[PDB]
Amino acid sequence: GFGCNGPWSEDDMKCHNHCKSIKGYKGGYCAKGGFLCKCY
Amino acid sequence: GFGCNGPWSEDDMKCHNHCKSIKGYKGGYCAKGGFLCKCY
Amino acid sequence: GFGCNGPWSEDDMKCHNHCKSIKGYKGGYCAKGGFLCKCY
Amino acid sequence: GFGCNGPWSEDDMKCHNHCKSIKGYKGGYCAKGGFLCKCY
Amino acid sequence: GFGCNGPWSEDDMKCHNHCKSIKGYKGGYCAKGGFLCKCY
Amino acid sequence: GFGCNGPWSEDDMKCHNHCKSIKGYKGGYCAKGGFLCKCY
Amino acid sequence: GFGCNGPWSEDDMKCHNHCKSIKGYKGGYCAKGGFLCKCY
Amino acid sequence: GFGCNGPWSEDDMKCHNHCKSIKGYKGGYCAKGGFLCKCY
Amino acid sequence: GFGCNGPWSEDDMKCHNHCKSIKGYKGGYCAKGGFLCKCY
Amino acid sequence: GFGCNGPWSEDDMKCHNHCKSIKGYKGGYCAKGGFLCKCY
Amino acid sequence: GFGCNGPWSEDDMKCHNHCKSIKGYKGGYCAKGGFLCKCY
Amino acid sequence: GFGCNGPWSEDDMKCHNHCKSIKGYKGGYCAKGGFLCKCY
Amino acid sequence: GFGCNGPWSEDDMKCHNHCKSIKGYKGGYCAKGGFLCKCY
Amino acid sequence: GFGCNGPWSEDDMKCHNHCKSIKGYKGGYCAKGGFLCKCY
Amino acid sequence: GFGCNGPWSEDDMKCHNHCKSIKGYKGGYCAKGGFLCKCY
Amino acid sequence: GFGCNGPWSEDDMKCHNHCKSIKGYKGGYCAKGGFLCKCY
Amino acid sequence: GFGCNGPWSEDDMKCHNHCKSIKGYKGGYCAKGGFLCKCY
Amino acid sequence: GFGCNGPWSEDDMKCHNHCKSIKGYKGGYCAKGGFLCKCY
Amino acid sequence: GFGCNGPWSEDDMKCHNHCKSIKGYKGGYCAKGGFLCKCY
Amino acid sequence: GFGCNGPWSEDDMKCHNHCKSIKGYKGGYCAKGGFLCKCY
Amino acid sequence: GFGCNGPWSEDDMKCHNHCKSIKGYKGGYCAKGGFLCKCY
Amino acid sequence: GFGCNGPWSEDDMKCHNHCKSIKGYKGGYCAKGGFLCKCY
Amino acid sequence: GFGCNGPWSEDDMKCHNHCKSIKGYKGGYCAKGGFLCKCY
Amino acid sequence: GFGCNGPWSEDDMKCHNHCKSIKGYKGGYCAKGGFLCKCY
Amino acid sequence: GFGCNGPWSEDDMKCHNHCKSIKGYKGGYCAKGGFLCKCY
Repeated sequence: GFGCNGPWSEDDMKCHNHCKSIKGYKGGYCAKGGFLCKCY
Repeated sequence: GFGCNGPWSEDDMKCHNHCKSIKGYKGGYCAKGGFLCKCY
Repeated sequence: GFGCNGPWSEDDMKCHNHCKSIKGYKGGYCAKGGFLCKCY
Repeated sequence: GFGCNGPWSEDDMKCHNHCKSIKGYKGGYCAKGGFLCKCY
Repeated sequence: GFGCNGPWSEDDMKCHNHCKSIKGYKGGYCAKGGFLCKCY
Repeated sequence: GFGCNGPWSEDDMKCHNHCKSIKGYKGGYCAKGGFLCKCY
Repeated sequence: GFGCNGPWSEDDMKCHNHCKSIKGYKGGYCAKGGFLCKCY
Repeated sequence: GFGCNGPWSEDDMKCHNHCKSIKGYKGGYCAKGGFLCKCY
Repeated sequence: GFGCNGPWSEDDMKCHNHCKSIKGYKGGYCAKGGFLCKCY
Repeated sequence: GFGCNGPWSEDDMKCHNHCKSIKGYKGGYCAKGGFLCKCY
Repeated sequence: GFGCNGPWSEDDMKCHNHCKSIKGYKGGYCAKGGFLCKCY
Repeated sequence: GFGCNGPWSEDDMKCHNHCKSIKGYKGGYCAKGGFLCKCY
Repeated sequence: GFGCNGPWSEDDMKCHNHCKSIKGYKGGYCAKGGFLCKCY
Repeated sequence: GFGCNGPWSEDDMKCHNHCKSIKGYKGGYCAKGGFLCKCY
Repeated sequence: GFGCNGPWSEDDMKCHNHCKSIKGYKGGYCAKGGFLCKCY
Repeated sequence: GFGCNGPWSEDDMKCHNHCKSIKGYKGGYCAKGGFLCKCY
Repeated sequence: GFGCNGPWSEDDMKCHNHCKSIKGYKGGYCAKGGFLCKCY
Repeated sequence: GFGCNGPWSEDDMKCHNHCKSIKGYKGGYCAKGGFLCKCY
Repeated sequence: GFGCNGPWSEDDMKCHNHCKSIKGYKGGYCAKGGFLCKCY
Repeated sequence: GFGCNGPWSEDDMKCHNHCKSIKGYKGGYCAKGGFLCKCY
Repeated sequence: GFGCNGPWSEDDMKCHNHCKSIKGYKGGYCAKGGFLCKCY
Repeated sequence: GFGCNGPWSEDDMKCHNHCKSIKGYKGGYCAKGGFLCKCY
Repeated sequence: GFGCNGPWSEDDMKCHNHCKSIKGYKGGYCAKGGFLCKCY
Repeated sequence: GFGCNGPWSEDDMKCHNHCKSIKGYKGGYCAKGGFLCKCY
Repeated sequence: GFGCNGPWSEDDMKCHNHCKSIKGYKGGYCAKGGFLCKCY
């Protein structure tokens, strides 16, 4: 979810913004080859 | 199922929430290129 | 069949349940881009 | 034909059964986005 | 024409048979979402 | 809208032209698997 | 409803406008393969 | 547009031919997971 | 084109065979993540 | 081809089995990042 | 985001240009194996 | 095969378990940069 | 496995923690150039 | 960019040619493990 | 882990900083040829 | 280029053969840790 | 760190320049066989 | 080539066996720090 | 070979054990600066 | 072995401790220019 | 730096030429066991 | 050990300091041609 | 340079041959403990 | 230490200068056959 | 050359045998402190 949907993803930052909603995380990215919102 | 339906999927967390319904799993994602609810 | 009908599919588990009807298979999913009930 | 008629298709296996009528094919599915009986 | 008439189509192969009437084509299907006899 | 209507869409550029009607956008396309006019 | 009626839909924005009638939503589209007014 | 319509696309080269209509481009392809005519 | 259509591609060798139609090329494959017939 | 189709590939050994069909090759794999049947 | 989308990325410099938008950074690249816009 | 599918691989031990099925081998790993089940 | 997946690995300690599950081993690392969980 | 895209890179010399476009540089290569066009 | 990931490592000091988290250690480095966070 | 692409390189001699195309050079190799065709 | 990364290091002086940032040190080098920024 | 590929090399003796294919040479090894098949 | 692979070697005794497989030799070591299994 | 690995050796006493495991030997050192565990 | 990079160094004279850039020095060499450009 | 590592040794006094840790010894040095910490 | 590279040197006579290129010198050798081409 | 490192020593006077740092000593030299800084 | 390579030399008689290849010489040895094949 959060937009991590492979080639059909769109740069909506939903993964990034959602990850930003958690303390200790300054961003997120589509891991698992573009299919998981992984927060860091 | 559980919303893992490729480009026609919608961020309903149905995969994630369904995976959450099992002990030992803190989330889920659309593996198999967005076509399988894989729990982790 | 078994519900693997692209965007018009509904999460009826018919693919999954049908795949469950075979020994050695613990689930199924809509492969071929959501148009084939592939059992695993 | 053979039931591959998009959202108006019904799970009659007509595509699958028809494909089964040919040697070397163990099934069929509605390719072309649910509008062609493709045998495999 | 040739039977490609959406949900009111009937599996008369008229699209398929008509497409078969042309060299280089081994079949046909109701493209444009079930409303055009497309030959292949 | 704007023609993004899945397989029944027609190449009327209505999505593209409509997107062109907004500053900063040089085109548009049928995202959400062909069912949303997404402007870019 | 709201115009999400598959190939017989017309670009009346009824889905879009209806979705606009709810706070937090900047548009809507015909999900479920053109048969549900999904608001976003 | 230009035929980039996901699984319902047909190999009409409309994307490719349209891209060919621009200097500096020797072809085109359906990017965005088969839903955008991207010229190169 | 030539069958390079992501998950909805089918192993028709159309990319490969089409690439074979050019001197100096012994095959082809679906580059750009399965969305371009790249000849080699 | 031969199943080398990125994340949408399935472990059908089609690449491997196809490579096995050539003398001097004891297997094959999806090179080019999972998008080419490379025989060895 | 910013185009870092694995094999489906396109050389749009969106990662690079976006990274350029920050002082002290003269470029960017798709780290995490092509799935994160890392600025440098 | 056997799960050696680059970033889209999942830790199913299919490579490892498959390699275990051969005498003289105590494990396996995804060589060729994560795209070949190499047994050892 | 155990997370040793080259550039797509994530610092989940799965290799390390898994290695810790064996007596005589105080850690593990991704040998074979980041593609094997080697325990020490 | 410039083709430095890991395993999905193609030998288009785009990195090399782009680097050649700068005085004092006689070539370029995909540093950062194949993910950065580094000029030399 | 801790960033010791061969050529795909980035100078995040994660190895160094992590090693700093232990008494008696004034730094760390990527031993085992860049694939192990060794503390000193 | 010329096949010097780290772990995803294949023994195509493209580096070697390309280097052979220059007088005074009897071979080539993937320097820079497998990421540059260096001629000698 | 600081560029001391074995064969994948690049002559960026990051080790040297970083070492220069400390009083009493007129340079630095990649000790530990090219894997530690040692200041002198 | 011949397997001399740094940490991603595998003990396939391809360097050694290839060197054995030349008179006056009783073996070979991966010189240039594991990146050249040097025959002796 | 036989594990003599520079810094990426692991103490598998493969060089030593392999050397032990020859009469007159009571051990082996990684000569040529850790890149040749030399038997003694 | 036993840590005698040239410049990439680390002062783990593995050579020394291993040599200590034999009667008549009070230590060991990396002979052959740092590439052999010689016991004394 | 300046090419003094152990076994991965290449005879680019970068150490030598760089040392030549200073008055009183007629050459340079890779001291510290091939890991420091020492000028003389 | 203790830093007695031939040309790759660094003047860390580890040999000397370690030797100092024993009564009756006022220093140490790298005997065996720079490859053994000999205490005196 | 000229092959004087410690244990990783190879008997290429590059030091010797290079020294031969100067009048008054009948050979050369790797002085400075195998790390300088000294001509005589 | 202090530069007394056999053939790999360099005339840095580190032995001499270090010896000069002690009253009653007007110099130092590399005793023990070039492997000990002996002060006099 | 000819094996006169300091502590990393091996008793290959290459110096001796090479010296034997000249009339008036009954042997050779590694002069210059083990770094020159001197014939006598």
